[PDB]
Amino acid sequence: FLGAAGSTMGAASMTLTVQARNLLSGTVWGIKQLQARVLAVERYLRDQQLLGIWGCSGKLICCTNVPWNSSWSNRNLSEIWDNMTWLQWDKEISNYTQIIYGLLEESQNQQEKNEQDLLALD
Amino acid sequence: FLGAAGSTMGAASMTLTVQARNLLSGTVWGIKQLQARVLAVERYLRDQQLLGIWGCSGKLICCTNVPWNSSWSNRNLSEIWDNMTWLQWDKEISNYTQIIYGLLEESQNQQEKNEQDLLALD
Amino acid sequence: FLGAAGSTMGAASMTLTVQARNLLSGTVWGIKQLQARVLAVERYLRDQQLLGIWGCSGKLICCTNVPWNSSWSNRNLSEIWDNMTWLQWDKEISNYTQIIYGLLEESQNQQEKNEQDLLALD
Amino acid sequence: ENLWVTVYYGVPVWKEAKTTLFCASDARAYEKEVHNVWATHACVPTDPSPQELVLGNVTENFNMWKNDMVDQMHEDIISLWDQSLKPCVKLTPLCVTLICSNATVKNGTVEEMKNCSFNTTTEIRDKEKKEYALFYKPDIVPLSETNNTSEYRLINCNTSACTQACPKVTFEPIPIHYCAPAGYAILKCNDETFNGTGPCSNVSTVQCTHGIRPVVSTQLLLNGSLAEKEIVIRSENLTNNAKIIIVHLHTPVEIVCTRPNNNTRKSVRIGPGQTFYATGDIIGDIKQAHCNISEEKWNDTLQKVGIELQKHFPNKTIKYNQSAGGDMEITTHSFNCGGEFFYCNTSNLFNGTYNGTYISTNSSANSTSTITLQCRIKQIINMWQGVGRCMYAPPIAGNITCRSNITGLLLTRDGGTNSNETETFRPAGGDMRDNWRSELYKYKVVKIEPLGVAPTRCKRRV
Amino acid sequence: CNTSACTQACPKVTFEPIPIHYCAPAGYAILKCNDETFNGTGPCSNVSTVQCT
Ligand SMILES: *[C@@H]1O[C@H](CO)[C@@H](O[C@@H]2O[C@H](CO)[C@@H](O[C@@H]3O[C@H](CO[C@H]4O[C@H](CO)[C@@H](O)[C@H](O)[C@@H]4O)[C@@H](O)[C@H](O[C@H]4O[C@H](CO)[C@@H](O)[C@H](O)[C@@H]4O[C@H]4O[C@H](CO)[C@@H](O)[C@H](O)[C@@H]4O[C@H]4O[C@H](CO)[C@@H](O)[C@H](O)[C@@H]4O)[C@@H]3O)[C@H](O)[C@H]2NC(C)=O)[C@H](O)[C@H]1NC(C)=O
Ligand SMILES: *[C@@H]1O[C@H](CO)[C@@H](O[C@@H]2O[C@H](CO)[C@@H](O[C@@H]3O[C@H](CO)[C@@H](O)[C@H](O[C@H]4O[C@H](CO)[C@@H](O)[C@H](O)[C@@H]4O)[C@@H]3O)[C@H](O)[C@H]2NC(C)=O)[C@H](O)[C@H]1NC(C)=O
Repeated sequence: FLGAAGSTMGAASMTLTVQARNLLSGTVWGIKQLQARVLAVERYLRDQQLLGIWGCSGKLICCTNVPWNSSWSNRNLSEIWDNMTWLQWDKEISNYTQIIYGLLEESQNQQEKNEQDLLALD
Repeated sequence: FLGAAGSTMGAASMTLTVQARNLLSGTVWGIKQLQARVLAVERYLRDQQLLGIWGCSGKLICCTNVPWNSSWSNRNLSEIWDNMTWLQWDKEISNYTQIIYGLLEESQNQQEKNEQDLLALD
Repeated sequence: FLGAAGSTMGAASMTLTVQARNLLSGTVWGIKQLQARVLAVERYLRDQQLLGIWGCSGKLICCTNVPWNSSWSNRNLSEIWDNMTWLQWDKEISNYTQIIYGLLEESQNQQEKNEQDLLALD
Repeated sequence: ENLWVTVYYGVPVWKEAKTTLFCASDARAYEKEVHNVWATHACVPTDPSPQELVLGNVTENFNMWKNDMVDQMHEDIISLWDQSLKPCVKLTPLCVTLICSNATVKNGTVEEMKNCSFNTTTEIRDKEKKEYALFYKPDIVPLSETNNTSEYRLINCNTSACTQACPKVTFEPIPIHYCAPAGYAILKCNDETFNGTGPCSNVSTVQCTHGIRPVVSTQLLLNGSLAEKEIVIRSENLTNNAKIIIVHLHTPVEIVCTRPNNNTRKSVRIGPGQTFYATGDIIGDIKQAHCNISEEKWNDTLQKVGIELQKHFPNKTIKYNQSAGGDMEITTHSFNCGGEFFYCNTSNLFNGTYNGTYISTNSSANSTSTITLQCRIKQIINMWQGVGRCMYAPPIAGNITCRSNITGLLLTRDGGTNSNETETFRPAGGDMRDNWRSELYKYKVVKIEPLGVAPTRCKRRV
Repeated sequence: CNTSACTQACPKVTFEPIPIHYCAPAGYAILKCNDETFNGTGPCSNVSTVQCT
């Protein structure tokens, strides 16, 4: 489940599918277990909401059309990707994920609107 | 949530992602609240069913390969799109949405079958 | 719902969307009916997990980059396709579906990593 | 070259947070009938595998005393148990004037239990009948406003009403595997010298926890697991004397208890249909209920706990003392055994001391020396304080034995004074949170956040 | 008074056999055997499906 934990980002770039797959378990005993069985289903569809509305239909290595403002890390790509592991990373860049989500929203919606500029041209 | 309500179609063409995002709330008190917690999750996956089977994987501005039969509106594109708003439009076009769903179903499935005609050619 | 059942594979290749659509019913009476109302929703999202991670975002006729090892059937394509109906096929091919799932997983993930190989070039 | 933000799914990222938890049961309850006991019918079936998945480069914090899982299991056990007693008789027709026993034999030169008789609402409402039974002494109270000793009462009827645990259920500690719902991960600390707070440098993950024993026990943790290497000691902070101090043992001390009175079952009936059980005549000659521990084992283990206390108190030597007073439930070791509820005086296990000098106790010169604890018996269990308390444990026929292993001692540093250089420790009371927490320090549940963000040299097409 | 205690069926309820349709939740199919002399085991050669019984 968590073999990529701790290791560097490049090493962690694979086995992501194993980490995504594990959202299934159990049988019902009463209301509280049924509350556990609505489970991360709301969480899973919340992630699906976020990634689909960012144009990333399906779960993948989705890169975007928003440039990376260096003020979020101010660290080189190579020193980060080869050496850093995601935990302190998620702790640090938590200062910026929200405006990043907003930028992804507006960029994806603007790009989708621009599809009509070509999709009405053909 | 609903800033686009009332305004015309073209003005309402943006902020769609905001209105799509809002499908999350709450904490559990008993069976009835848990019934509220299965929520529009079933509705959300119904909409996912409809739009995915119409080839629109990831909700977007999806235009299709079914020509718009003018008997549904018999109104020009510009007069509708620049001036009308979606409430009375939905009230009127309710006479035709069902056969439209059928046409979308058959058109998409025929197109998907025709993928094999090229996808088995390469 | 099941018009394609029994008939051969080629005849069954259509009306698949009808069989995909039917995952909706009911109103709540207590815990057990609510347990029925979490329904195949877990099954539906399990299928979504499987087919989305295999790159088939939005259920379709999805062919993959894994060659068909003939040891799984050792039967010609035409004889299977025009004549066989799926039930005994699924009974027989159950000996191989699991390693097939593994192969689809690794093949899709390797292909997805190659998106960065190409798309870092642009 | 320019950089664009890229979103990664399937990341390992953690956040400690509250969450509902399954209950999963081992195989040794699925052979019974349904609901005999809950583990057979409600909790999901287990799986022995996967084992602990080692993690190469992890570094995780482990605060154990604030671990929510104790509360998520305290409320679980209170809700589960209090639902198990629902269908059984709610006694109520026993709050009756008990007019009973003749003179005691030889003024207490005997291991006494008292006989009493009483009027019951028989199967016909208004044709009550006389009946006789016997009870152990803690469950009878004098009634009369005067000195008169003729009339007696159950110890209830001043507290809340009661219910009888049905003969169908069993109290054996069927183990419970805790398993987090999908989307959460159980992280296991694996630092062999982990005290209870700070980091664990070697950490793993499991799908479901290995089975915990839910056994109720105050002063000694019966049938528990074992420390892998050595005796270890835990507290939220040793400076606070009021805090419970847990001790965990590597070598298991073997404890055997028995109640050799051949108590016999009797079946009174109460109103329509529903029976009520009580002790009949004892066949045989009565004898005290007691618990036995091997003396050399206890001496060696207590001295080793002495050195482990000296690891935190090298300035001072160690003594052990009697319990800190209070009522019956708090003073005495109380643990369940085959159907009864034993209560045992613990003085004879906490009268030693240690002053640096490890004596040549082992290997055994003569293994015949064994200490003995005098033990009382109860049936009216004021089980948890203010819960809907009094369960009536039905009396169980035939003589019983509960040969078991001790694995942990709950103690309290004395609330004394005078700057004693040989500070002394008493047995603690048992809050069952603390009993359960001692066997659950190894686990922590963490929220999985599989959405990721990072830079990469990409630019999608337009 | 020798067996368990009792309760009186209220006058509000009725014992008339109101029919019940058994219906499977979405994702499952009710299959009906239609062989006019199906004895009770073995195959049924003519078979259908229904939404609810
Ligand atoms: C805990 O405490 C409770 C009380 O709080 C104890 O339970 C009670 O104990 C009482 C004392 O033992 C006992 O009382 C009995 O009364 C019987 C009389 O019954 C009457 O009522 C019934 C009901 O309506 C009527 O049907 C019946 O006809 C009577 O009117 C006595 O019979 C009992 O005594 C017998 O045993 C003692 C020995 O212990 C003898 O000395 C005595 O004589 C009785 O034995 C004669 O009778 C039996 C038949 O019962 C004959 O089979 C036997 O041979 C004896 O015969 C004599 O007579 C013949 C000629 O007929 C003669 O030739 C021969 O030599 C003999 O002399 C007893 O006294 C209560 O019933 C009991 N409570 C209940 C609910 O039962 C309890 O024990 C305590 N427990 C402990 C562990 O401490
Ligand atoms: C009720 O009380 C009685 C009397 O106290 C009690 O019976 C005794 O139990 C002890 C329990 O240990 C018995 O101890 C023996 O210990 C020897 C070791 O010296 C063992 O080898 C014995 O067991 C094995 O060997 C037996 C053949 O010799 C086998 O039949 C047995 O299955 C084992 O393989 C044995 O445990 C002691 O012998 C008895 N009897 C007496 C007279 O003491 C009884 O157990 C109590 N009831 C309950 C339910 O505990």
